[PDB]
Amino acid sequence: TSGPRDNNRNKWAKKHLKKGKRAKNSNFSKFLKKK
Amino acid sequence: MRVHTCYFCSGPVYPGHGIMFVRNDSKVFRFCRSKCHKNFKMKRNPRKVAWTKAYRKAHGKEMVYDTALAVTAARRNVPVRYDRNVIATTLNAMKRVSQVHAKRERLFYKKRLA
Amino acid sequence: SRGRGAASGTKYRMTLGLPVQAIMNCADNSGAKNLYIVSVFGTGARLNRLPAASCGDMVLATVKKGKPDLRKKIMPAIVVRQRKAWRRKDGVYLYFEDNAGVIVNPKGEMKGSAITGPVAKECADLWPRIASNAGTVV
Amino acid sequence: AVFKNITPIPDVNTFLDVVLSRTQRKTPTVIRSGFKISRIRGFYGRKVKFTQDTITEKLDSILQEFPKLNDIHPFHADLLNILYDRDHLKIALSQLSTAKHLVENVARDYIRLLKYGDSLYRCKQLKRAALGRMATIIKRQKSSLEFLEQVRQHLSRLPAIDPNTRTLLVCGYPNVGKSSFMNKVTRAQVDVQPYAFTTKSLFVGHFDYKYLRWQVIDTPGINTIEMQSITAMAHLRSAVLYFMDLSEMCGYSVAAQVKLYHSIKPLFANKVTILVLNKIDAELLQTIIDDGNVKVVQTSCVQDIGVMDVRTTACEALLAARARPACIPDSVKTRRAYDANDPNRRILARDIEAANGGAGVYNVELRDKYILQDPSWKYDRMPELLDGKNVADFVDPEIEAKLLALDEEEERLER
Amino acid sequence: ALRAQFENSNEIGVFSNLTNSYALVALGGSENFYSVFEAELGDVVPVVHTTIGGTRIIGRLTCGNRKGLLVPSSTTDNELQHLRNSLPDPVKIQRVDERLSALGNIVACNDYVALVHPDIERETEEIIADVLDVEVFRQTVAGNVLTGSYCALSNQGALVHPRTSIQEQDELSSLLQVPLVAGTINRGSDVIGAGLVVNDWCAFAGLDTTATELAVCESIFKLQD
Amino acid sequence: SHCKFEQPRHGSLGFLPRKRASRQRGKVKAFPKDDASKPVHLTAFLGYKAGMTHIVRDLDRPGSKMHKREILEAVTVIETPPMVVVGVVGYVETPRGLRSLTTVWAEHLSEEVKRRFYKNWFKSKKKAFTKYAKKYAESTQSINRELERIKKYCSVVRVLAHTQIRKTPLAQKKAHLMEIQVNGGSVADKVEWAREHFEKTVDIKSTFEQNEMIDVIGVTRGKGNEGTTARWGTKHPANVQWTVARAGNAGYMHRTQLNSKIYRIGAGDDAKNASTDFDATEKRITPMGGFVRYGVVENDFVMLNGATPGPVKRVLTLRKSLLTHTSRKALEPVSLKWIDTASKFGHGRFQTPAEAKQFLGTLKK
Amino acid sequence: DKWYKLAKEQGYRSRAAFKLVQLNQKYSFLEKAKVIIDLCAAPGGWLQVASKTCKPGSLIVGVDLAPIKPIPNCHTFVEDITSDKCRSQLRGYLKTWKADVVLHDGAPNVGSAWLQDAYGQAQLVLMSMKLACEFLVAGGTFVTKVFRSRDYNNLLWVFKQLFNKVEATKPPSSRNVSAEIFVVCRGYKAPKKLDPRFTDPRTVFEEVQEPVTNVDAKVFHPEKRKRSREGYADDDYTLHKTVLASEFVTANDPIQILGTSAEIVFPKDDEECQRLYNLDVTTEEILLCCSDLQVLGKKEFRDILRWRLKIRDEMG
RNA sequence: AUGUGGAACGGGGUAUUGUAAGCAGCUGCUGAGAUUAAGCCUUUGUUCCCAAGAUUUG
RNA sequence: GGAAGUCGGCAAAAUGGGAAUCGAUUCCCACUGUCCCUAUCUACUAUCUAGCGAAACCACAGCCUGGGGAACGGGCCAGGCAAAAUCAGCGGGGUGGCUUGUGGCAGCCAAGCGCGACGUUGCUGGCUCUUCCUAUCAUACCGAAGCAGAAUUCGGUAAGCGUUGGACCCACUAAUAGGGAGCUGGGUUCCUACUGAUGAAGUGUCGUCGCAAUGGUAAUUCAACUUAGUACGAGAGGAACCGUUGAUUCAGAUCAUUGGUAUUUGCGGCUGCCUGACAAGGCAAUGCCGCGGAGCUAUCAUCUGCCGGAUAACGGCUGAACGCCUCUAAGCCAGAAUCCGUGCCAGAAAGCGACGAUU
Repeated sequence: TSGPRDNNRNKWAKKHLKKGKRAKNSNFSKFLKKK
Repeated sequence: MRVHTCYFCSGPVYPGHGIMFVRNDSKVFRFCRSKCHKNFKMKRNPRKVAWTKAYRKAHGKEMVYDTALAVTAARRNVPVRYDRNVIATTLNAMKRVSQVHAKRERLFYKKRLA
Repeated sequence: SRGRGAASGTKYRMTLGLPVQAIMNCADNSGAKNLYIVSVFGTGARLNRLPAASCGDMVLATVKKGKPDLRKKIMPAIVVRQRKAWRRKDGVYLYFEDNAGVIVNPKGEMKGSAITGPVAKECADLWPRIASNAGTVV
Repeated sequence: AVFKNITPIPDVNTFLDVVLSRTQRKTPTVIRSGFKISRIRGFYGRKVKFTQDTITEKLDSILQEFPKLNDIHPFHADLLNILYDRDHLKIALSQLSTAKHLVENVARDYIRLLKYGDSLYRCKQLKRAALGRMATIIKRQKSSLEFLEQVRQHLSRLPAIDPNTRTLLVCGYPNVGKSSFMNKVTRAQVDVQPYAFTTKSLFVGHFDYKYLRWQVIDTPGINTIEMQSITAMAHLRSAVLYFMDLSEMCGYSVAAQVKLYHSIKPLFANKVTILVLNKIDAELLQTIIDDGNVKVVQTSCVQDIGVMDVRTTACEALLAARARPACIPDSVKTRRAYDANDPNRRILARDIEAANGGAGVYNVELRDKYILQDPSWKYDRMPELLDGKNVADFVDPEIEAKLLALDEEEERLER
Repeated sequence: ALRAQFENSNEIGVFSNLTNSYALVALGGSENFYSVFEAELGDVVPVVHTTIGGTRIIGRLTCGNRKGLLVPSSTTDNELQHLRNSLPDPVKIQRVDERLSALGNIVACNDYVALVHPDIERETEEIIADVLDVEVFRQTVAGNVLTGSYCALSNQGALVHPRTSIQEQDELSSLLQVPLVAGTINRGSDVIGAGLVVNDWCAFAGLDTTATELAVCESIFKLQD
Repeated sequence: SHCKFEQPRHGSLGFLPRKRASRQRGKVKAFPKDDASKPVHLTAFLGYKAGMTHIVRDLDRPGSKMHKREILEAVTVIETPPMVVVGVVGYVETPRGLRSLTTVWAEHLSEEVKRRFYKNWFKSKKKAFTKYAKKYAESTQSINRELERIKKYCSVVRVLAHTQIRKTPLAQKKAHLMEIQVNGGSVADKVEWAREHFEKTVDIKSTFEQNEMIDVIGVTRGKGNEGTTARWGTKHPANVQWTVARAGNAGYMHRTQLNSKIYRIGAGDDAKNASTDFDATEKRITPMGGFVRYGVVENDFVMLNGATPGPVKRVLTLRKSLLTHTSRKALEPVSLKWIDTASKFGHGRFQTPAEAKQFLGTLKK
Repeated sequence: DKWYKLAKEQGYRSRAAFKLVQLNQKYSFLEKAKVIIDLCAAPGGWLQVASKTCKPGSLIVGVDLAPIKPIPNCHTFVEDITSDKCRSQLRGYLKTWKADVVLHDGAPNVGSAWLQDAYGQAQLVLMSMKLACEFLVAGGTFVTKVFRSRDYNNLLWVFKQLFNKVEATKPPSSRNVSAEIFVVCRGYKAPKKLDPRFTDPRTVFEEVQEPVTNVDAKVFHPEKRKRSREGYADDDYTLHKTVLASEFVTANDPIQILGTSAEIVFPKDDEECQRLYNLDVTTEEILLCCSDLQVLGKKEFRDILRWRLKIRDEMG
């Protein structure tokens, strides 16, 4: 099985970070940031 | 999520605490701590071990019955449909058990003192 | 393919208490009495580590005492009971008072028909056939 | 008999290169003259032995994967007869086995002489003398290895037959509608072309009917193809499906087809033939009809009419030769079956899933379907424990009444 | 008669239980199984995505009919509360303090008659008759004690082992007042209960069930109309 | 000659030297990457390991073997009283690294942070920051100049914050002072945020929010000098190389546990912090009889999954994860069902004395 | 080893050849054996010794699965050791004669459970004597190798009924570290017909049940978990077996009942058990003790035993 | 280096064991008694002690 | 769990014993830290201190790499390097640029200079251990093949990471690939290194908070759910990518729960001993037994193990050389578990910055 150094695994991990899967962290940061 | 009752001391058994033992007759025993588990291994009768609630209630050292509030507790094998009004006033009945049982707990020991 | 053959679900890590050379009770009505552990499936490359099995693991078993025609096959066996205490993922610690197992084919349906004694739910979940033919599942 | 599992045979050069490369790569390579003579002898002995082991390992793989013509069902044995000349195939396989034994003999001989090697050189040439003889042995079966590879390639193409199961052999004149009948009956995509004898070899196709599966084997029309067709019906518990061109639109005369069927009747015996009138839409036949076993079913090949009836008749002939009130809900009587394409079809949790992230991401709400006096509380958390007691032991629809009765009682005790 | 697979397993009786008033499916795996059940019974009876004791063998752990449902001792309070909330009011649920926890293996019960493991407890038999409202009979199937796993029951038909004799066939039919056929499910597997779940108007079997077997179940269960 | 029977290396070469950490406080060797798209927010906090317990939570993990079941997990309780911001440090990027250009301190420094500057507070004349306080009172235009310098030249803004160790039931009186990098916004925005946060307390309620994934860093427990057996896991003419396992220090090393989940951030002023929606039963996070060797938790606390490095009453640093990692374990919510507060000093059997008193009879005392 | 060196020097193909010749020297059987059939002939050392020692022109047969190197006067049969075809060739070569001595050298592959290997050839020797007793003449001899195990006594028992004399021994060339024994079964009984009990191995290796288990020791010592690995009471579906109270009182095996039964019940339906229930001698402590037999101590068992004796005094 | 100061004891809580001696009449006092930080928690409790000696430092 | 350890029941536990063969061997039962797999407890030593106080050994000493014809060595050559004084451990240090994958005899050619190359034809030692190499068994990615699918064969880059448990045998495993540079059996009759621990010293002094040159580096494999009974296939059979869940091995932590440990000698019980007696306690080289907090600990318990560039095999774009073509010559794109960083550990005790006070 491909490891974590895999360039593919890095690529779709980047794809996850490119979409709303990290938008739950943006608004999460904004909540404390505003309060 | 059930706070079971130990087989040996008859005390509460919370999650994580204690041991579960399954016998070949599919009977399940729950032990709250290592003291009760090892005592069960040596097969010491709870009715003849002093520090057990089973001994205390079977030796006259604890109340014969407490029909507190016309109903105190049972192992209900028929589930009941969830209601708020039922769930809130039974939350209150919980407490009303506690003071009444606490009151009778004071009265019984005061009687046993003399 | 025997390794996780017809498991219908992953197993959680469980305390290992039945290594190889273990002698353990047959639990089915097929006629076998005692089993001897020869090897366990799914053991990797660990130096000096003795291969071991838990509840619901599939092992290679030899019927030491039992019916002669039941013997002379290194038959797959499912460990259904274990004396060593193990942590169920919900938190409770469990241990049956004897080490028991069933004679099964590599596919995952046993030669027996009814299980005498308690059956671990981990065993009954990785092996629906044992669950189907179990009498009491705990 | 799935002949596809035979490993591919390298030509003599690649075989030698693979063997020698494996010997070089897997065995140690460096030795010095100053080493103890025992280590020198062991060094070259390993290479000779390792090369022997690689060669037999490959040669045995061939000898085991090929089917033993004697031990197999005589349908396939005779089919391999007409296609491959069992004697040539048997000679080719025996040559490899004789080679295998020769490779073993040379290696045993040279390992034996190596025990007496006195210098790094005299061992070096026994090893060179060894491997060369091993190689020259292999180079002599160039024809046998090439022949077996060709046989292998065509073997992997043959259909997987099973005479044990119920069958219905279809044979007749070339392009006489038998291919059309096979295509209409079975899912097999048999090519139909104006060129005669388009079906060079046999074509096996399964068909489900009468709660059973029958393997219809279409044979070449009637040469090597004709011989293979004859052997196909030679050993098979099946019925003949002869198709005679009623209108002669297939290019074959009806009288000629009848004469051919009468001549082939000796091999078609013990079977329920069919007197198919092919190309119905597009005298001599009296003698064929006099047999009785042949079923005269019209086959309008141009209009594709009667093919299903003929197939059903043939299948039937082959089979012959071989208080509890169930209160079903009213909605069940008018329930529309869930078929995806229709718009009236309701939704399923499977479709909610693909919309809401698919497998592993969508969290199914277990609580979403509770029969409950409200849809809002539908996500509430019911208290389970309170002050050492479960809330569950006390959930009673009249529990308020027990509490008021009680009130009165405590008010009595305080007084 | 339909063909379905839970995950990639031919045993759907183990992972689901079906009655004439409700359906129960395993939780936590693929809901494709729940999706298939809803496709045929969603508009007829409720389908409950439930587990019993944090376990997916609910089919062989719980036995029930169109009237009542039974759960073993290992059933958690939360799951029991979940089942009560999901199922409609006219259906009653009961915990059983039975040594033989596998209710689905020891009890094979239709709407009117149930045949039980021979060594069942008297208190279990009494509460079964009270809740299920069926006549209970202690007998073995083909000399085999697991009646629920080795026999499938419906209102109009039932199946048993092919190993049973003709006189055992007649006796079982006479004691059950329902047509009974000796057969097999999932291509030669003699666990009829594990491979088949049947209500009074539809049948589910594993995808590996042969066409001949499906015809047999359809013939005995009269489901063509 | 080759090794006959091979095994993987008995140790890890990435954690040596196995020497004693040159620090007692967990160092942040990496702060999360900055971004001007997001304005101001902190990135770290400092707490004390009070003790650890176990909880029961309903696991909503789609696709899991135990989806929608009750699970038991060990949890670590770290008391996190609010920390006072007393300084700001500007860092300028140079071809030689990040260099601290200047530092600005708040006017009023508590004795808590003043004790950090002395090895003996009582003998000292307490002269630290006195002239700084004088110049702060006299002329604020000077301090405005360093802040102008920070917002004009510096690229990284960090705030010096010290923990109110007085609030914790610790025998230590020195406050732990560290730098938390202000991530987000322009350098001017960070400088302003530091200014309006001078002398005020920043709490864990504003730093972390009960669901995110953090890195917990600290110094591990000390096991003393140990032989090759327990230090390393041990069962041609040359000189001994560094790779050979040897006998030496085992324990008290700086470690970093990644991917720790906060199950709960509770408030000290609230008396329901140990109670959940499935439990009621008014109680506090402190177990019956107090935490073993720590005391009673009376301030804001954080409950992490698993175990964290170091023994009780040791200081831990909690930082935001450097890299986003959207594993569904890191993205799922947590709904606590029950928290264990029985006596950890022995085989405890009761959650609170209130509910112990009904079961037990009337004690003579 | 030394015997391997002797074999390679002299020409014999195995140390087992030296084992055979030493056995022939001490027992003096093969020299008079006109018809010798050797099963599992590999590697052929037995055949070489037999051909050399015996008078040329005898009926020497060697049957094995591997290619048997043609041994002089030894018809070599490369087939299964008990194939229908191979038995046909044995009969075809036997003709009017009958088997006099059947040599056997069954050696299955080792590398599995020791019980498997020992029991594995045990049927292979058992099967080989089946074909032997098919082919033997009256007074014949059957010689082979067996590893000792729990089935070794049973195999020798079957040998005792099927042959007049048994002379099992171990030669010096045999590796004493291993557990092999050379059994020599001479004086063939020559029965009227081969008994189905002997032929069919269900009745041969059937486990002979032993006397009652030492359960009173466990009764007297409820502690000391002794790792019970025997089985489950010969197909006992429910392990919560209960014993009638009146039956236990009237029984003559109280220790066995306590050691086997898990509970003693006092049914209300039975009038005698109800009378025992209402008896003043039966107390609540005894009632709870007998309600859970397995969780009971030495004192409780002794109290129960005294109680049953007191009831025995009362009823008669 | 006079402080929400420290220390020695004491109380309470929490734990370990199992119901003490004695008074008595197995039972009651008595889930009592004993131990409890030596690397458990707490203290409006009492008592006591510290605003000292030496050394190196531009 | 019960000899799975070892050449082997060496030694302990069963109290040593039951049956066979010749005291030995074997077998079945029995027992157990030999082992999986180590953990805990006690005493002594080692540690420090007061006093006393040696000996062996000693040309001088003390870092490594390549070379010094040899004998390479420590002194010589060329490099890496190199900062006082020390402490406790452990014992390391006291002969071809060879070689590898393709045998021997004869003839026919014949590029060419009597030979004559390739061809072509004729015949019979094992138990544990650090690191390195690739000449790759598995894992990653590619090309070819009747390669439909699945499974597979060969070949290329590739040494990052694994390559077991038992008596050549039989299992597991993804695989059980090949080699280089403390110990025991049958067979012949000081100093230096390594590992931890202090430590004087510029920078005025003492501190607090930091920076980061450099050195080390870590994660590995499997199967489970859909995607599927779909692509493909007459059928038999039947995958993949995205997403998700567990487990094997390894690594780093932790002690809520569970087990273990008992000098808490904490409590209780039993035997014997000690004052006339009711009692009262105390004693027995840790008298014996049960429980036993705290601590320690267990893949016997729980937790945690991540992303950016540059490439190799290889697939392409434009495009000449060579008016065509061309992945290459100038340039460009995609591309492997690979290399380099990030992250993680250490922090130059002769690298540094900011701040505080300053007798």
